[PDB]
Amino acid sequence: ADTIVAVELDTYPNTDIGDPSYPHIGIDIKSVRSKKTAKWNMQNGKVGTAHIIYNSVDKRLSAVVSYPNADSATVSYDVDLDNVLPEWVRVGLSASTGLYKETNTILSWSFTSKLKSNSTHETNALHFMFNQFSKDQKDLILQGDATTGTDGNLELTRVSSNGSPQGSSVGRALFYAPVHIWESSAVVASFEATFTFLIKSPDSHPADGIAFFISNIDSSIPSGSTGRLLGLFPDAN
Amino acid sequence: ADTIVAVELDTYPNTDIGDPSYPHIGIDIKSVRSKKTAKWNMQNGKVGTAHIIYNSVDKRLSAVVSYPNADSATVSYDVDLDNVLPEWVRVGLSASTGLYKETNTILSWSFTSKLKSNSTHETNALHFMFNQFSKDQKDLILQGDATTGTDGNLELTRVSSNGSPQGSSVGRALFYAPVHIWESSAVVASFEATFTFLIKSPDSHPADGIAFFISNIDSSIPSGSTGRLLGLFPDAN
Amino acid sequence: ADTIVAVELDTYPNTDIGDPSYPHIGIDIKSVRSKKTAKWNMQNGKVGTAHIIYNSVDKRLSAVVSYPNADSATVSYDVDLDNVLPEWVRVGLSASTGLYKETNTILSWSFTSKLKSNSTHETNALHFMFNQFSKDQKDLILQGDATTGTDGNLELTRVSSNGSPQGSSVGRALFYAPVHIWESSAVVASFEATFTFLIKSPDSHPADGIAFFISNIDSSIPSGSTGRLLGLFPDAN
Amino acid sequence: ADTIVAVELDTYPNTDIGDPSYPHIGIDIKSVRSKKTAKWNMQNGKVGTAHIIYNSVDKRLSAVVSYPNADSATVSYDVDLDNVLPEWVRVGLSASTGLYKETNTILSWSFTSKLKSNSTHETNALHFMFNQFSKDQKDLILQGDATTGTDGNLELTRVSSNGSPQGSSVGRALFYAPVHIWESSAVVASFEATFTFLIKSPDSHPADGIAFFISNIDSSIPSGSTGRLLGLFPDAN
Amino acid sequence: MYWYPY
Amino acid sequence: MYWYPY
Amino acid sequence: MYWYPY
Amino acid sequence: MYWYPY
Ligand SMILES: [Ca+2]
Ligand SMILES: [Ca+2]
Ligand SMILES: [Ca+2]
Ligand SMILES: [Ca+2]
Ligand SMILES: [Mn+2]
Ligand SMILES: [Mn+2]
Ligand SMILES: [Mn+2]
Ligand SMILES: [Mn+2]
Repeated sequence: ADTIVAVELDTYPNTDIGDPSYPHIGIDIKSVRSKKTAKWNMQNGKVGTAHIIYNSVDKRLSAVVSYPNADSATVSYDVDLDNVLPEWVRVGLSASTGLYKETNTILSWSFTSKLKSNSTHETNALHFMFNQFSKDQKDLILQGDATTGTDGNLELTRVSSNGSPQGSSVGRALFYAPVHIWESSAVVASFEATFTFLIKSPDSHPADGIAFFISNIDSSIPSGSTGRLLGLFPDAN
Repeated sequence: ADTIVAVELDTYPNTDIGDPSYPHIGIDIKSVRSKKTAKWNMQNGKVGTAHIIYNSVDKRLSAVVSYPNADSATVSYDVDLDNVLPEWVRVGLSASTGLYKETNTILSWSFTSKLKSNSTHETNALHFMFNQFSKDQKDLILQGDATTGTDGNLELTRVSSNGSPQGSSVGRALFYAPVHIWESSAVVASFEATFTFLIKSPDSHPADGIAFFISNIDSSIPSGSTGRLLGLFPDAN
Repeated sequence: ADTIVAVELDTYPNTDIGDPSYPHIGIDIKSVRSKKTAKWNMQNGKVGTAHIIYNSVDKRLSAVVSYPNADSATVSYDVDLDNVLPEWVRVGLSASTGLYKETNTILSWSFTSKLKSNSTHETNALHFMFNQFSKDQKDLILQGDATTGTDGNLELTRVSSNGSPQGSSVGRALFYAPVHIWESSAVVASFEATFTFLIKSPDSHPADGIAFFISNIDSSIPSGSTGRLLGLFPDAN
Repeated sequence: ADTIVAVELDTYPNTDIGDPSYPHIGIDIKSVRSKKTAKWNMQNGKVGTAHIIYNSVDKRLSAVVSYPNADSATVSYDVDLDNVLPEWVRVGLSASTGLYKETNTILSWSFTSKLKSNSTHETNALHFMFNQFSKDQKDLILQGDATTGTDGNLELTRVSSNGSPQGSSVGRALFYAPVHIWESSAVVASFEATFTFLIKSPDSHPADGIAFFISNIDSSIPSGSTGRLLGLFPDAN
Repeated sequence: MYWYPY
Repeated sequence: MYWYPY
Repeated sequence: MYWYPY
Repeated sequence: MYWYPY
């Protein structure tokens, strides 16, 4: 089945499957059980920023999530993506709710991928930046309850007419064109992602989180991957 | 039919359909009969560069074709793209051969599109850059006889094993993801494309040309668009 | 004297020196008497944006000034910069006040210059971006009453403690490193500047304006260039 | 005195002061005695590429030097630049020869520095790229025997009319404008440098190397810093 | 409501 | 001025 | 020397 | 086709 690698912004602690006893940021490598986590002082109703970076020289994936004038959380895990992902992949944002809910709004999203092979400074690069989402976003693949438009924002999960988060929702946004993430011959390969989110829950005690993920070109939402599964995994193994 | 705007690097003068009496560069707006051309001193066997620019403030499409240490060819045409192209399109490269041939090799291709809606500086941008094409270029849509892999380069038209160009050949290369070329609320919309070519002709009698084009998302090669049609138009009206 | 090319955001009509009878935007080529202007519906107290573009292929300098959800002002002027400016220059922002005042606050400023010599694609480029200015902005050359630090912003002219604009004030902000604006062997030379301003006037009678300018590396504020001279020219010829 | 941090491409093994018994790449923190080295299969007469990267999230400085179709050397050292450099610095290239000599040619050099502070996506950035050096390079500060022009290349050390390397030479190239490398409040700060060199020595057994360095704004060449000192340090402490 | 001089 | 759940 | 057709 | 000193 699918191949996933993700940086999750987990808002609810599902201890029954590894989650720490608190909102956290994590790095998932083919499993919902993060290979590493860091606690995250999530702030309901506040706009935040996420930063994921990686380079083949250090083979270290790191993420930073922060809020204006507040401390930030950081997490890093050493991993050689070449041994985990196919050389061609798709990148996207995933989010879900379950019993408890929360809005999972993306206000902006940009990605940059660079690959420099074995020939004088030959560099291949891809860069996209969404500072505003249109109703008809032809360069995005929306899966599940994902929707764009509602005055420039990407709503990953179900939101009512009045604006409240619906429980049991799943939605993903993948950039249309495939990304060449690594090449068995590049001096240096690197990518960096940034997106500003807005997680707001009325029935305070929000769930379940947002995750930036990388997968095989043809990935789709596994059935029953609502709640704790973040719309990324079919089981908690 | 399709809607096509293209900058063509014409190598054979078919002065029967409006063509000038010499190798030229022109701007085509939905027709093979260029709105404006300019003599182009084509150098067989030499690598060259083509720069195409356009911004919504001036509503002027300009192109520059040069060869190292040589005079350059320049052509512009005041045209408002909002009233010619759908707001979502695809960009690519098309080339052809007929009775006479030439190699239509692409060594690199980069593209950048910026859109600034009136919620100011909120900018959306797409940028891709190709310095080398691999045998399996997933982020590219190859049509006709177009192929990549030939060690780094993109061969738009048929070239034999030994390396000679074949006659009656048509090929195109479109970028996978659709592009948002213009938007009503846009304060400023611009884009610029750059590519290096190598048109080689053993029998110093090349034909038919290479072109950078913009079209509807589902454009495909028209029938019999080999030769003088550069694989862009169905007829010569 | 100095050599100055500037795009001015004039707020007071001094129709005695050629000024239009209303707030306008114009292009100045070595004189305060604009080569061409355009009515500008200035909105006191609102943040605005100014986009300036120019490329050597068209040899046309264009500017766009807009306000969120409002019609924009646009002005262009066919001018060949090679025969007006030395190949090395400095770029900056200048503003002034006289009998009447206004705040000439800059919230952000970005600049990008590209030069492609005929050794093709061999491209030289300079790019700087300011989203916030610190109290000690070393990569900036402040002249006159210009100051940074006021929490993020760049105050070109004098503003009291309580925050009101002072009359008879002149200030400039030039980027430290010189810029290579044009070069003989250049296939294509271009540059684009963007900045957000906030012109505020307690007594709804603003003056005198803000301008983006290009000049010789050692340009400095001319004497008595307060008010109508926007701190760019010595006289009004 | 000066504050230095550099990635050196050491071509001669000065064991008498720590150098490994072979050409190497190293990371120098305020001392010519690298905190870490990696052997480097230098190739006299071949054009090579250097890549230095760093980000505040990982606080890890890494460098990659390679040659077309050959293996590359890599070196990394964990260091928090905030505790080593002033927040404002200058960046440059340094090279030297001694008894033994070598050409220390720079064919291209580009740098990018990004700083994102504590306010919604406010990013400050600086980017310059030299693909060709002009005789009169006003945006570069040349020290010592450094010279530009000789058909687009930066020659860091003395080269004779006929083209042979002179012993006992020192030269540096610093980018004119200061760089804000870190800020006591930025979510993420990062920089990346790339330059292609050409080290050629006739009297084979070359010396002494090239180094990418970062220093206090007003750094200058220490006297007697030829040979083993790489034009960076006043002594081997 | 901050917007006008003329 | 919505809510930190801590 | 590779350069000309016409 | 100058020289690797190894
Ligand atoms: Ca969870
Ligand atoms: Ca023709
Ligand atoms: Ca005036
Ligand atoms: Ca040494
Ligand atoms: Mn978790
Ligand atoms: Mn034609
Ligand atoms: Mn005026
Ligand atoms: Mn050493």
